[PDB]
Amino acid sequence: ASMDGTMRTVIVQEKIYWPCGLSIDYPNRLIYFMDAYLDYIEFCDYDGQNRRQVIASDLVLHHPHALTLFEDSVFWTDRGTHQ
Amino acid sequence: NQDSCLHFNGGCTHRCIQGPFGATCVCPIGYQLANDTKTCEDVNECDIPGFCSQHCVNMRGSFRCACDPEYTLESDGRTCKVTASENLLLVVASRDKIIMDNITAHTHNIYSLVQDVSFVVALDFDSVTGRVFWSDLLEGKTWSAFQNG
Amino acid sequence: LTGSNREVVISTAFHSFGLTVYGQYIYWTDFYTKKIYRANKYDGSDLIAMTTRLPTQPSGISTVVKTQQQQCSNPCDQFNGGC
Ligand SMILES: *[C@@H]1O[C@H](CO)[C@@H](O)[C@H](O)[C@H]1NC(C)=O
Ligand SMILES: *[C@@H]1O[C@H](CO)[C@@H](O)[C@H](O)[C@H]1NC(C)=O
Ligand SMILES: *[C@@H]1O[C@H](CO)[C@@H](O)[C@H](O)[C@H]1NC(C)=O
Ligand SMILES: [Ca+2]
Ligand SMILES: [Ca+2]
Repeated sequence: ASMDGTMRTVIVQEKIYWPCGLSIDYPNRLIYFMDAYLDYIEFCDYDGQNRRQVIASDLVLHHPHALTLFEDSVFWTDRGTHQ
Repeated sequence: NQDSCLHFNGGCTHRCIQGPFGATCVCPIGYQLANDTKTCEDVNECDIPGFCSQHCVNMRGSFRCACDPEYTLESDGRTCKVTASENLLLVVASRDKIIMDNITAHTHNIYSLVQDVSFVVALDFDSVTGRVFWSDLLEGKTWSAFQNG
Repeated sequence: LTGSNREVVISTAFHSFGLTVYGQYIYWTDFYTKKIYRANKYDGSDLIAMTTRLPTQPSGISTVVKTQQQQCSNPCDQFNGGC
């Protein structure tokens, strides 16, 4: 949406079940989003028309909650592993 | 294949070389050769996710990369690094403790910032005031403090 | 077979006990999740669980195949190899 709520759109609508946390990469203008049922970390573009998987089909993720970014590194927290 | 490699470059775009099967064809660094085994094509390096960190422009057999003003490009041609001298500071929320970690050349230092926090859930920071904001679920409140507690 | 190269195919395997390989896939069973898992033996590219949570801790796994195995002559089959 617009930061005043005047425009609203849905950008990720499929292959999504319990989307927990969001983070933004400003140089690339990318949105980073994380899912706790399908257990993935993905990044897409502001319109949701380019989409990619960072961690997927990996047992490292149990119940992710929150996400942050720095340089070429992504940090997250997991409630199942307490990690 | 074609012995006429010698006569007409084998119809190949860049270069043909003689061999036991008549023709062999090669494209230089950054290029790619395809199903016809004769033409040359350019690797669109920017199509690889994360080839270079921030901005990428494809060129014939080459690439160009750029970083935003907060960042300086490194000598290799792909990596970007941060100009600010301050260490990375990483803040995590546990119910009784706002944990803070300080990063120095891939070494860690972990401590607990603020006293008397009940159940912290959400965190953010403001760079103008140099402050950290958090919310407490048992208190039903939002608090702000300095990065030194 | 000599140790010349070493690689990690699956980076997290929740206390695997038993292991087998067939086709493009590697299968293993673990105690922690009480499950049998399938992965791709070159990359861990596609990871799935072949079973639901089983009622008890699973155990070792093996394969049944109709095709005849690799065959070779046995030195022991002539006069017990002298033994
Ligand atoms: C080259 O062959 C592969 C395999 O058949 C095919 O996937 C690809 O589309 C072909 N490319 C061209 C340019 O013909
Ligand atoms: C982080 O560590 C550096 C190096 O010891 C120090 O100068 C700086 O004050 C520390 N910052 C915080 C917020 O702990
Ligand atoms: C904490 O940081 C603020 C802002 O830089 C500063 O004004 C204050 O003196 C600091 N206090 C301590 C005890 O370091
Ligand atoms: Ca999960
Ligand atoms: Ca190129």
